[PDB]
Amino acid sequence: KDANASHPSHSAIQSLSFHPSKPLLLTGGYDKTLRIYHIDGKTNHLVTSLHLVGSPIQTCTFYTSLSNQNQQNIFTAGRRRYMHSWDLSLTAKIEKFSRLYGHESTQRSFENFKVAHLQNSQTNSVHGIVLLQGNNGWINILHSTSGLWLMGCKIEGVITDFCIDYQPISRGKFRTILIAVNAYGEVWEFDLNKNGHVIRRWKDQGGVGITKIQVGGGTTTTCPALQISKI
Amino acid sequence: DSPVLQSAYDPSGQYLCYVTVALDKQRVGVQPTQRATWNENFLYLEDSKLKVTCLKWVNDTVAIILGMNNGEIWLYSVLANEVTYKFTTGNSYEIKDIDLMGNQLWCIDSSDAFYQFDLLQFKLLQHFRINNCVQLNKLTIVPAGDSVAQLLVASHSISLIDIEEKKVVMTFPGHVSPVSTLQVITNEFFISGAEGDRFLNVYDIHSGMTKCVLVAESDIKELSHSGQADSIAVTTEDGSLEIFVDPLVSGNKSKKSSKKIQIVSKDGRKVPIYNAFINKDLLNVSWLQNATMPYFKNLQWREIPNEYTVEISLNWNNKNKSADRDLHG
Amino acid sequence: GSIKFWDFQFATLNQSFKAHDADVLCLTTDTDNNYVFSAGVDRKIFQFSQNTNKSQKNNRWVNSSNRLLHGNDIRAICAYQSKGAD
Amino acid sequence: NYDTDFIFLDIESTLGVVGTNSDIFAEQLHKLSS
Amino acid sequence: STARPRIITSKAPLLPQQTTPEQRYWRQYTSAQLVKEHNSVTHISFNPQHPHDFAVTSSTRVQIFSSRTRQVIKTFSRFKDVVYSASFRSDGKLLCAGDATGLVSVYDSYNPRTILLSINASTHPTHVTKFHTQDNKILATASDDRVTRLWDISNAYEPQLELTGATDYVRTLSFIPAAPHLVATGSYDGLIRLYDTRSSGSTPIYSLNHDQPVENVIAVSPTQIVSCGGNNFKVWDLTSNKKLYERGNFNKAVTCLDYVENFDSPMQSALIASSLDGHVKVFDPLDNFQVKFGWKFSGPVLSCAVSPSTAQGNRHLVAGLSSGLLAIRTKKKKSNNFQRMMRGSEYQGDQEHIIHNDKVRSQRRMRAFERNINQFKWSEALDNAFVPGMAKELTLTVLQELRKRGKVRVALYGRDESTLEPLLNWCLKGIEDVRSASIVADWVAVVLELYGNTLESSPVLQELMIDLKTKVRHEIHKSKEAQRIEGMLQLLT
Amino acid sequence: QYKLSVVSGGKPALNNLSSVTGNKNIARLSQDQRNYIIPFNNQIKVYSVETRQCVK
Amino acid sequence: AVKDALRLVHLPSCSVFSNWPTSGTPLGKVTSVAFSPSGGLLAVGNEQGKVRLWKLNHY
Amino acid sequence: MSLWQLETNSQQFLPRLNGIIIDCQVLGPQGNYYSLILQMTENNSNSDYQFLLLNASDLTSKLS
RNA sequence: UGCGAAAGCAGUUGAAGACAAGUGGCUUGUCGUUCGUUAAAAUGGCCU
Repeated sequence: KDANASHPSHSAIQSLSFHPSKPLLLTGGYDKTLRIYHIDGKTNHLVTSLHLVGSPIQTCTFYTSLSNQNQQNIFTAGRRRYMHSWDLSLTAKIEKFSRLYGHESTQRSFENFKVAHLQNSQTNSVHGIVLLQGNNGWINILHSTSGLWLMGCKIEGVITDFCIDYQPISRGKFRTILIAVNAYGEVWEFDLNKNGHVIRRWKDQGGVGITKIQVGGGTTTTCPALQISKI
Repeated sequence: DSPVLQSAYDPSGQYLCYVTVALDKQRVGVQPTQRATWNENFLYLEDSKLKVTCLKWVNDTVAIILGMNNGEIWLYSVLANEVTYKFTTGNSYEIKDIDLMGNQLWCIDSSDAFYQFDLLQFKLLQHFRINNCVQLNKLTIVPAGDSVAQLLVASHSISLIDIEEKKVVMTFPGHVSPVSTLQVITNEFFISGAEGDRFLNVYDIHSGMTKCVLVAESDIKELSHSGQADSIAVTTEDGSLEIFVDPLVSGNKSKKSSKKIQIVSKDGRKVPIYNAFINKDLLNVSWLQNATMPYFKNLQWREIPNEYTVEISLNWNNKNKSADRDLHG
Repeated sequence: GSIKFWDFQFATLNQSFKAHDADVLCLTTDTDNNYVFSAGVDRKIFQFSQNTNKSQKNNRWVNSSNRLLHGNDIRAICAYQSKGAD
Repeated sequence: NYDTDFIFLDIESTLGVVGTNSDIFAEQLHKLSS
Repeated sequence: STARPRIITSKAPLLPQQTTPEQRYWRQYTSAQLVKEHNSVTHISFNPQHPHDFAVTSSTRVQIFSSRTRQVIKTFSRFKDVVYSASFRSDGKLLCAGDATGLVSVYDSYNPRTILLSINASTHPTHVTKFHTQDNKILATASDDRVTRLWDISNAYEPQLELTGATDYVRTLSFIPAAPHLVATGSYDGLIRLYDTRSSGSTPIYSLNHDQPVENVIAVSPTQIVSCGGNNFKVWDLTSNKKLYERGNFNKAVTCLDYVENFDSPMQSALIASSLDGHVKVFDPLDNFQVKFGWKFSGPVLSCAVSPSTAQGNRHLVAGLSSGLLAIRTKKKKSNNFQRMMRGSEYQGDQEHIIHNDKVRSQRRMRAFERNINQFKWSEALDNAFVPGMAKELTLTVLQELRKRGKVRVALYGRDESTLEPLLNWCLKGIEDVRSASIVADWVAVVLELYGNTLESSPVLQELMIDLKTKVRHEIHKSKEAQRIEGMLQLLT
Repeated sequence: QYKLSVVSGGKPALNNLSSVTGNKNIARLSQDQRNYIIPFNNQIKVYSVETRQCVK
Repeated sequence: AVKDALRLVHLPSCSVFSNWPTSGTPLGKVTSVAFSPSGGLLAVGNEQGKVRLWKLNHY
Repeated sequence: MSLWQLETNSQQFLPRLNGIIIDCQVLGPQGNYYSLILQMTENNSNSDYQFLLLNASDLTSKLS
């Protein structure tokens, strides 16, 4: 059965994400509402539904932390200078991120974000980062709970898309790599568990107008790991 | 249609066990019917096509027996979260109904076979099958103490069965469709109700004669009877509840419902009741508030009016009033 | 007014500082590149330091200091550093 | 105050006034589901 | 943390003769039109129903003007003598005009060529003709025959009722607005008679003694009516036969009245009065018929009217003068593919459970002095004060904000001759006013405290200080003589 | 028939020591950081950060 | 950009599945897509406002 | 209350906090709260402190 | 500082010790020092 058949959408469905554990599907579009559906085979019903006024949404993501796997945030954002974060509690407590901590000129719209995990690498403490794709070549990485700007990674060209790769190192330590593509086809990989420094820079063979990069086969941002040893 | 595939109360109506699908796999959860005395962990069926066909509360480590569709009765403790023991028949046939009396579990098969298991010994005691009963989908033990004589089996047509002779001793005219509820009321009566009809009938288990017919005003999903036959509450297809008060007295051959309860929200949206529970003066109704999470309500059903409309508070357009901010933002 | 440090191989930015209020006309460094001094039309001289062992092992300049000494501009800056002259 | 009491304010600001089976299953489930 | 409080504009204690809401509303009736008629405009009526046209009765023609272009849409010129009264029926469908030969002629409105019927009333001139306001098929015409007549417009041969009884020159009718059997007529002997039409009709049920010869009688409530004649107007409770207000706020005789109800206004009701000396005034019936606004015109005003209660468009006040001209003052009032792509932007959360709202409201734009006081640019805030296009209260409030807030001296430190001349050249103008002169005093005192050497060097602010000295000399003569007047009426207590 | 009582709270009363900069805030968060334990000069107030009410 | 433009390419073999989607799959103008982490289950949202749902029976 | 990004020396402000900050500290495990003591020194006759934590996300006064 | 009214009316401004600079003393100046008396400045300014 069509998942949003129970409660129709009033716009084109711009983003779509499953929950990492629960049977929930979050849809959202330019009608500035976001809907969660308990999906099954027969009767995909609507769990809850939140209409953010004056804020059409373009990307919406279930985030679930690695430490306790008990937060269940929803980060959502559109063509705005803010990004909402709903804390799932089954009223609804949402917060708004609207401060680039000195970096507002290079981030004029919170549309293209991605959420990922990051490790402190002196403690074994992970925390979520949101990653915002900005104007020049910039990716502004900031904390997913405090909203503090952690670091920024600039590629040379027109930034078009990016993805997050993880690689394990030892027992309980992994490393986060940001993979960002020019429009022209040249790809930067930034190690960002340290300071956001480039470790590899390669070039796509062929390809001249590049719109979308993705990784897969392990833990992406859309197949997320529930436990840190499962990365 | 309802996401809750199977659901049943424990005796005394204190917990509700319910099987719902969760993104192509069945999951079995238990909720307390009153919090004043969430439970966020489920039993997960790990196969995409294994599913629960029946479930029964045992009575004292508390457990559920879940009759599956691969010839197995799983026995699952609820305080812990594992199937403690896996009864199996020799076959792969789905099992249509189970019951237990004391420690003696009985079950029916899709090949119309009867199996008996012992919960104290974890063993298949008996396996048999009887003639002219060929589409069985309900059994009910007629209670006679620790003796577990006289099963009562339905196939659209109820048949009383002596198990020492493995033979049929009475034959009741059932329905025109498969029987969906078949429950013993007193030591001389049993109620039965079929799939897709709104007529229960109470039969006399000693003669075969139908005492009375009970008429819901919508197709009956589940029923509960209070433990002393004085009240029967059925829940129907349109999400309503109908209480027949004292149905076993002299509205002479067929009785209508005495009380009818439905739930609406503050808006006008009618939520459906599934699977209520009744006892002496106390009635506990269940619905789903969000998509699959059950909410309950206790009611003194003897002092409510006849046409009762429960009102619940449910989010429809409410402005998200954050506690850290006044109304002016 | 921004001062940027770029990794030569990979040809890409490591970190950008928003230091001056107008143009940065001239900037220079010392011998072992523990400091970078910079100046322009907003007439302050900024000093960017990497002298800490953690700064050298992490490749992280910090915006250390800032002095106002000139009257109108700074169009030229240079550095000399020897055994009896720095 | 206008209902026959007198409030006073201390110098460290304390306002004062001069006036006129199933049970163990329930317990262990509320433990194990919290 | 809070938001920043806005800079509050310095308001002084209010002076007398402030702008009332009534006179603000009645003062936005502007853009006067003067249309020269052939003779004195005697009557003017409005269309009731689509209340958007008005008929002006000049001599020997009646012109319907539109209430959106103010030009003559239609005109009625086939009268033999001077046409006197012209009113629309309550349905606004046809137009009656009494003529100086005693020939009431009723046309249909918006068609001057179809004269519908010509009632031949008295041989005397018929001076007032109006339909019933409740009934549709009866027309009341009074004439210089000292007898009014009610005519059924089906049987237009004999009058269906003949209201006599008045001794001299009946010039006005009126109907009572809830009881349709009740006709109040007014004549040049005073004595508003009024008649129950179910009775004989040759005797009034009672009579109201306006002492002057009345010029008009209108009905305000179903109970109270207002008669104007002579220098005053009086109001009369009709259930108790008794006068209860009289306003005589004119010099010459009040020629006409009319009344408005429920229209979009601070005034819930309004009676305006036109009075042969140039004045038309508006009186508010809810606070005891007190006058709230007035217009003065270029000659003796003979008749006036306003747009009716349901005007819904361009709203008019018209006054026709005895000089032979007409004065109108009005108050006025991408792709289907792209839209399918950008569909949802007008939804606003109807079927949605929770609806979150944290879009902050966009406040008024900050002026340059306010954002400079915010950015702590205090000398730039003083510079932004003394631009030419600044309001006087705005210059005063940024001076007062720099005075209270920080330092006059900080705002005045880096200055010289060319950058002090705006301040002192404004202080010349601000020293005259009472509300500014304390701030002007301490600002001039501080600037001569810390620029006493530039006084010596530059001669072209020496003369500014001398002009300021003569200004304070004039102002101190004024502030001394005000204390003398204060004493000389303290003597008279 | 008249009786005196102290019924309403007072000042929060942090560490009133000299020579301690930084940590003079003796209020604590819980470990399951849902309620905030602040002392007063008359009592220990325990507020709840979810609902902003004093709960104990 | 166009209607029904969705392909599922099998890999490591790098070969597009040739039996789905067909000409009668109501994919629409595919403006989002999502995979379930456990069930083997596609959600495909189009410009009409419809999430269509499919289950891959390998999982 | 300013918070200095020590990489680029970049301040983020919170400007009108009805009292001078006599103590400020991060509080959470991830640092999601700031706790502050505000001395409110317009009256010189008493030392009256306001205790104000606030969530670090949108810098709103959670539990003053 | 005290009494006052928002005006005003009476009172002032010592000592010890340590340290710093200058030329063990002498001079000058300070004090997260004590006793007694009712007693201007580090280019450094306010969020989305």
